[PDB]
Amino acid sequence: ARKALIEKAKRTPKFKVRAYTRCVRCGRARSVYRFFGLCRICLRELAHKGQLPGVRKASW
Amino acid sequence: ARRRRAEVRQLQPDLVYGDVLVTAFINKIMRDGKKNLAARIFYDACKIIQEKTGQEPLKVFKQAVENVKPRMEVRSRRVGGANYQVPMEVSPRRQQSLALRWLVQAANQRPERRAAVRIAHELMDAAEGKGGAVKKKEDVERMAEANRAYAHYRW
Amino acid sequence: ARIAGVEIPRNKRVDVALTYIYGIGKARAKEALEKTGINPATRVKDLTEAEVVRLREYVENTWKLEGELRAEVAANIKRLMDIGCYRGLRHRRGLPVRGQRTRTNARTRKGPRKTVA
Amino acid sequence: EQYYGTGRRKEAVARVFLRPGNGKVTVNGQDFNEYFQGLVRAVAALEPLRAVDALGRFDAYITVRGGGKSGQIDAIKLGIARALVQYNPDYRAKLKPLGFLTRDARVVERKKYGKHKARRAPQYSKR
Amino acid sequence: KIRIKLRGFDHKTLDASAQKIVEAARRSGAQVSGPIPLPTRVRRFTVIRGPFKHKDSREHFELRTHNRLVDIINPNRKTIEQLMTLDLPTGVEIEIKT
Amino acid sequence: SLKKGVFVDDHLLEKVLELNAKGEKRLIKTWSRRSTIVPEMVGHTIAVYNGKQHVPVYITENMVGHKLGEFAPTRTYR
Amino acid sequence: GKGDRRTRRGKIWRGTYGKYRPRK
RNA sequence: ACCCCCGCCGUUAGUUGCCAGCGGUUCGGCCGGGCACUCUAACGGGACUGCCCGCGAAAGCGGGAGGAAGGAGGGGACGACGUCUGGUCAGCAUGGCCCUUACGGCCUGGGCGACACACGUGCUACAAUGCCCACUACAAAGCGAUGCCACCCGGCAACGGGGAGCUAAUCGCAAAAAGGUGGGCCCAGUUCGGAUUGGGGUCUGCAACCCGACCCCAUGAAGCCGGAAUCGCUAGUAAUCGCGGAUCAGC
RNA sequence: CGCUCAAACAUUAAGUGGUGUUGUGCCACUUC
Ligand SMILES: [Zn+2]
Repeated sequence: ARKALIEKAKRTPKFKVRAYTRCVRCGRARSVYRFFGLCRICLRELAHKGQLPGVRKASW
Repeated sequence: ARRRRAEVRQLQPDLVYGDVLVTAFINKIMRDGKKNLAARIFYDACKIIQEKTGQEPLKVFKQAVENVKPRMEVRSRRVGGANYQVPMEVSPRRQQSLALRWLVQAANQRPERRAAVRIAHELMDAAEGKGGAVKKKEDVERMAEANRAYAHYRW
Repeated sequence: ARIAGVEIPRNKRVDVALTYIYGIGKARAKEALEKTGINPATRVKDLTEAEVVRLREYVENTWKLEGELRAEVAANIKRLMDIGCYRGLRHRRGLPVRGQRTRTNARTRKGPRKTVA
Repeated sequence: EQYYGTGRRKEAVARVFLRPGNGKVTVNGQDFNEYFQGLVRAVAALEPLRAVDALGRFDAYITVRGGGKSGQIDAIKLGIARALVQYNPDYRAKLKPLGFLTRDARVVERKKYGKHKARRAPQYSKR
Repeated sequence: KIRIKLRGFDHKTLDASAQKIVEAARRSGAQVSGPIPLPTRVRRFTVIRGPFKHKDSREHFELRTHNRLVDIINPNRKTIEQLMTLDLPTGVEIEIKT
Repeated sequence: SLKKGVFVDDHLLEKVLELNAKGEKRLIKTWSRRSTIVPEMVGHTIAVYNGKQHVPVYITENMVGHKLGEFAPTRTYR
Repeated sequence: GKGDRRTRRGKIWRGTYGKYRPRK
């Protein structure tokens, strides 16, 4: 229930209730930023990677 | 503080009496930052002064804190394991921390309902001495007297 | 004066006096004073003879309270007990009935702590 | 004719319009003592006026905004000081020393992460 | 009589095109207000630094958005054309109304 | 808690509305512990599921505004 | 108190307004 | 140290603000009007033990003036060679290993929320520096187009209907709360404390029994400041008061 | 209030014992 799990969040054959956000890259269901479509873990990487437009290290 | 002596913190003078002792004790009645309460309480106390005694409020306030002002406290010194209570002098900037505080206690021990009248009537008995705040001074002073035995560790 | 048949609120705010009445609180106390137009300030020791009668005839006749109310509460529970439902099994054992905590807390309907371990 | 300075304090900034006259002190409308009803911290604002004896000779229409109530009075201090030092540069020799022309950068420091209140670590444990 | 909104993620490139706009416009017809530096939105998304049970020492970034405004009273037939063959942004956003 | 259209599942009403046609028995396998007891399903004995099995429980007149799940515990120890 | 479900000092904590808090 | 925020000033800008300046005013920054200031957000300036004196071999230290800011101005970003054979193969990657009408796939439902009990972390308090209620006032940084919902109506209310504007420094979440003023309560297990429970009720969502959030009546508990021990903070800190956001149909 | 006990708990990385304090009848030694 890892592989097949990802292909379940693209179908939505039943109620909209059973719909949830899924990490595009990895496949996590927890900590998925509705802005990126990524999970807290990797979007951090792709944030070290500068492959994320605009996204920059912040300090104040 | 192990590095520097840590210079004492200077607070701003009163806004009605212009004195660095008044506000020094105000923030002492102050709880959680509500500087207003303790201030109002304080003055409503000095209004009790001018009603009970024809004296001037700040006068009975200067003489009150002075009375509950510890001359010689008792502290603890370590001399090779053994742990005594070596008495000695009370730093001139401690007498002021304590005294202003030691009125706070007994005024919060009073049966009186309103807070103004607990610091008012208490400061009217501190300048007298018979107050139950000075009875927190007379006590610690006794602990030093009776301990004047182990005085040869006065450092 | 005995208002709830046997309950006697006296010597205090007439509005708050009705609070100690089983079935009356802080919302029904502001209602009976406005339907009989009575002073919510004056104490109970001093009011019209027709006012003790006024609130006694009204209040004790407006709805259910006192002991006949507690009476029904027990029954309502005794109905959750008889057939034996879930919102019944929670009275029947004494645990909380809102699916709350039981692994910790819940001492309100679990009594004092028992330890043993 | 006019005097002006610019004093700030914790987001709460304040302008200062000085004009020769009575002792009138209107701040964004609002009578002076009125806009600080029941606030002992008030009377501290008009401090740079008794250090110059020109309290009963100068009105002043203030325009403060931002921050809380008590912090504002601090943005009126820096302002009244800069206003009576502009049209009067000589009052500065005996003004700055007593302490009246300083920003005072004491600001609520950012809350840290791993804390509730920046300098507030979760009640430690070990059991 | 004409307004334009410049949104972007890099104020360096955004400010260069904001200034680029004034040169052509002004110096060919209409009175034109300089670059108006509008308030700055910032999307700060904080995240747990570690990949597991390490709720602390985390790391957070921000997605700054720079917004600048410029107006141009008269849309000169000489400027309308002066603002189509000289405009070469990149990762910038622009909008035009009336 | 719902108020308009007291919720339920149609299947169960399906297999029971035929029981009101010629009043036969009162037996049926169910899975909708969610649904609401019908004031018209009085006297039947439904078997409600709880993750473990089916519990045959009789319905009366007092219990109506409740659900089947109430009369079908899920915690082995009641 | 702040833990009250029927006071001004309560509704200012539970987010809700209800009867005991100004509204349209 | 080179970077960012906050402190002082100036340049560039005037759909943010301003009877400051005058004119009209439904006397509301609402119209004209203006860039001053406030602000907004970019560019730079500034502070280098530089100046004075004292101490000193130098480095450096102590004192004073100027100054918005001194001796690192407050705050962040930044964590070495390695250690913990620390953590995670369940985020992903990945050698080895086992399963393969199955250790894989589906679904409804249950469960992860079970309670004789124990620890960590928490919130609310046990009240007169307070509880309650009315009126009245002041933030920052943020977030919002089947989302934020102005205002009108019903309703005790949660809410619903009607409907304006808003992809937003233009509309909206928006009352900030404690504060201020007036009022009540008058030391009581209380108008403290709101745990628990009965009844009625609203909304999201196929569906709230197991298990949701919230409203009203009612019921109103342990609780009168906490043993051993133990916890945080050197200043706008602790404490104390609020507000929003990520996650989300809701919680 | 003092005195004896079997536990819950607290002191230590851990163990042990001790002890602290409630409950009950009236720092030492050690970690194969
Ligand atoms: Zn990922």
